[PDB]
Amino acid sequence: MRVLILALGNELMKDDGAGLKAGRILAEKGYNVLEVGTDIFRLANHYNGEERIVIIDAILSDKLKPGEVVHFSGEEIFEKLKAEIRSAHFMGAIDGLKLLMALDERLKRAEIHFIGIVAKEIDLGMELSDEVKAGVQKAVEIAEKLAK
Repeated sequence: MRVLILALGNELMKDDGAGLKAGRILAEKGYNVLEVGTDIFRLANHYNGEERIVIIDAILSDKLKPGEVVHFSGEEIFEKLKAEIRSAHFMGAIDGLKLLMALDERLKRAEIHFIGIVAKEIDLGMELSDEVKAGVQKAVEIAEKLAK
C-alpha cells in the first residue's frame, strides 16, 4: 500500500491554506505529499501508481463549527460535497482529476479519501486562525493513519 497526499488550497487566504499547512507538516514527516494548491494537473508529473490518495482541503460548512474536520472516502465524497461540504478547491480539481483517471487506470481505481478542515476566516493573510490550527493537527493525525 503506497499512499499519495494531495494538499489543496490557497495559502494567501488565511484558513484557505489549512490543507497546504497540513501537507507541509506531513511532508516534513517524510510522507509523499504533492502540493496541488489550485491546479490538479500538477499531478500528471507526480503520480506514481499510488493505490490510495488522501486529499486535504479547507472547506466551508454551516452544520459544523470552525476547526472541525471531516473525513469521507469513495463515492461518499461526492455525495457529501453536494450539500454538506464546500471546497471550492476540490471542486476546481474534479474535472482535471477525472481526465487524469481516464488516462491512468491505476489512478481511476485508487482509493480516494477527503479530509476537510472547516475554515473560519477565508480573508487575505498568511496565518491560520487559532481554531483552524487545531483542525490542522487533527487532519494530520487522520492522514498519518491512512498512510501506513
